[PDB]
Amino acid sequence: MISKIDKNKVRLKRHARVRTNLSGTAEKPRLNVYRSNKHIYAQIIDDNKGVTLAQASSKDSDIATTATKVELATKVGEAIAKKAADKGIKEIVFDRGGYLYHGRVKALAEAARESGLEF
Amino acid sequence: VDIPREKRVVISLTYIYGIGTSTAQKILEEANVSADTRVKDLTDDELGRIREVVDGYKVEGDLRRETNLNIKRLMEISSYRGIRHRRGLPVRGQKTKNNARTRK
Amino acid sequence: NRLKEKFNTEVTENLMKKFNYSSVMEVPKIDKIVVNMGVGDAVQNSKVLDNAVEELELITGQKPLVTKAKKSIATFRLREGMPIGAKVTLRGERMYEFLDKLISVSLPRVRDFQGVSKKAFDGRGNYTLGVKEQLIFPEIDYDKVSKVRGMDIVIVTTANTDEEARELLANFGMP
Amino acid sequence: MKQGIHPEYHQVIFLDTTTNFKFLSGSTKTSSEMMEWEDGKEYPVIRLDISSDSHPFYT
RNA sequence: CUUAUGAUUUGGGCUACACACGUGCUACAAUGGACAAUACAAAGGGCAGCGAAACCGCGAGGUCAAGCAAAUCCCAUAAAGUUGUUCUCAGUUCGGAUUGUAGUCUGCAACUCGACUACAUGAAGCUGGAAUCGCUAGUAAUCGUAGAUCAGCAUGCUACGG
RNA sequence: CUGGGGCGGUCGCCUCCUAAAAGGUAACGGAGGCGCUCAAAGGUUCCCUCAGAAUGGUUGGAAAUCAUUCAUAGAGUGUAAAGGCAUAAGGGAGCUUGACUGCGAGACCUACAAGUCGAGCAGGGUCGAAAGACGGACUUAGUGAUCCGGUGGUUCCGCAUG
Repeated sequence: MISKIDKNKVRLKRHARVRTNLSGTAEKPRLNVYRSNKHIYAQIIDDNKGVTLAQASSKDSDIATTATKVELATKVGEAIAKKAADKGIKEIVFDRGGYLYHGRVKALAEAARESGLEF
Repeated sequence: VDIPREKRVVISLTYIYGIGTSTAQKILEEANVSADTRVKDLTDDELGRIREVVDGYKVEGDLRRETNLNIKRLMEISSYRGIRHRRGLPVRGQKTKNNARTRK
Repeated sequence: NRLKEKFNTEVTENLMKKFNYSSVMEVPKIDKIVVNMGVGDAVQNSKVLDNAVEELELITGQKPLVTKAKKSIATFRLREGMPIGAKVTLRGERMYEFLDKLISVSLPRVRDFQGVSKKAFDGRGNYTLGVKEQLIFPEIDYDKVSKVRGMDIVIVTTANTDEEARELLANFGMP
Repeated sequence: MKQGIHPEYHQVIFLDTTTNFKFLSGSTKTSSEMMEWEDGKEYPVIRLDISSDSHPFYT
């Protein structure tokens, strides 16, 4: 036999390691990343209170197409900033989850830098 | 195949594996070569007519492939003709006392 | 990737009717072939390793991974480093191109009657066939290779016990 | 998939006179003379073998 | 010594080998090598043995009769030589050890364990140290031919001439 | 120094134990190390996870290597031991030189000389998409005052002036 790992649990370990010197304090909050296989999820978390400030997703009805799965990630990064232009448009800390800064996690962050966020 | 020039062809084809004094008769049969063909022989249209007769022969290197496995078959059955290869034994029933040196 | 359909035939024609699986996903599936050659202690064979890394590319057309040592065991001359292995993990269609080649040319050139085993498993679904290098270079004959050798082919599947891995090896295999 | 480290391989049509079990590959980069259309349209340079002519087991 | 220390059988062995000394054979060449021609002997043998001239085989050789129990018939065309063409001075056309292919012949039978020839393969070996041996004329040196043993089998032996 | 003295041994730092659950604490008490090493064994960004155990497999030493499943660290961590550590401080890879300059609030330690840790501030960089991380190695040994001398700098002095 051979046991196939799931890609979420390894990701979780990696993310846990990443997210020990990475925190949001509501003057510089944190957006993290959860891409699954179809949809990219972004979310501004203030790590001090444990209270979020914003939320965006590739499966939400405002941004739901079948474009590339990368241009969908560009639409979500455009979405999380224009909701964070309602409040707290200052610097944030990008949290890559446990994923590389490449492809869909990169296009989520390239889109947020060119749409008002200053990270 | 890889024969040398500047010598006579009755001794030149001997230099490859698988020919000794058959080029005097058997290669001389099919090809219309002569005895005094040096490097200056123009054997390029004659290269084709020797290629047809050497293609039937096992000579150029490929005979040593079959010759090697004939010993390998002979030791695998473990015959007395074959044990003498794997053991320095003269093989063809010779006296293995003092004057048996070329097999060591 | 022509004869990959041999597996796609036997998943639903024999394996659904043998064990009576409840879904097509949990049929036993082969995942990797590693062709780990072995050690060949290179006090001199580091030059024969350059032949041994050349022979295994001709068997399977992927470059081997020259696996080095791990410990400092005495009565053996080796340290950390000292590359004493080679393997190729065959994952994709090169597996089936190697599998649907080898199982027709393994039993004939070995000159064995039965040929491999009736059992070689580890109680989990892994075979680990052992080869004394009597099969390879079937295209260019015994012309330029130098030293006799011995391979090792491991078949890693998603079988669960021995008798389900006997079923995958009963497709043009000889136990 | 990496360029540079791989040797050559192709769909080697194993041209055997007994049923032509052409599901093989390797490094037979030789003269392409006759390529069967049901098989690998490449060199037929596997000219003769004892592969699937007479198995010792399924004799 | 006397149910063996004597017998009788086919099967081994006397032929084994990391080696060490005796005795010889063939050599390490261009006063040679390979191919063509062309001479000249002596001695001895032949009680189903020697077996010609023909053939049929690349050859080792097979098929019958020709002669004969032999100064006549056969073994048997001695060879080195001589004549010509060759290679060119290299472990090259020098020699041919050793291994697979012919299955030739003898013999109940050639695996241990024979004898050649057939195409392959072609190794040591460039005239040998200290030492040591033979030999005073048809002798050293070389060249080939015979016979005894023997169904088959000598690089030995014994005789023979050049 | 010394259970008189001599002889033997010892003399500086590091790590334990003795040490009595803070620190500290002696003996010629019990154990050991050091008088370095590294241009990657430093920096930084990325990935990565071990020993061992079975099991079964051309090498098969039991044990090299391959695969599976268990494996909490039992591995490893330049070097003694003790604390550490899978945030990996362990293991790879890519770029690099922060193994920077000027400082340092504060604190530890302590008879003094010494010794240690530092946020932060400029300066000027490296790595990283970025936040950031970088003032040497997982931490704790690898040394020795002053005086004198050498050498290189130096807007300082230099005897009446230069």
